[PDB]
Amino acid sequence: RKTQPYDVYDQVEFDVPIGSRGDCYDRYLCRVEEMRQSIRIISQCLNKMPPGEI
Amino acid sequence: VKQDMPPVGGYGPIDYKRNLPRRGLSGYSMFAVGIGALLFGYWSMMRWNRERRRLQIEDFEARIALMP
Repeated sequence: RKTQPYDVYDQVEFDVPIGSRGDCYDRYLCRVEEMRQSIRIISQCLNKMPPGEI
Repeated sequence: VKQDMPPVGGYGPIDYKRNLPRRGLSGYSMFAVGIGALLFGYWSMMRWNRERRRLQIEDFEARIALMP
């Protein structure tokens, strides 16, 4: 999503969580914070909506 | 006239912060609470056991005096 933005993902502020120790609990926290980043992306998406056509 | 669904002038924010209050109670004080309740129990237990020893001494006197 970030390196090759295949759609309009390039124009929202979000930041992907990274792991450090490479670990399953750490992976769990990574998933939960990707959810919370998805909350961010929904908020900015609703505020940036263009009314073009289907 | 057009009747799509845009936001109505824009939308309010939604936070995404991790609300964890770390309450708490300053756990050294919780040790103070636990040792205080523990020692309360020891003092009251001490008093009650020694008075029950008194009344058990009365029961010893009962079997002593009654026996012959």
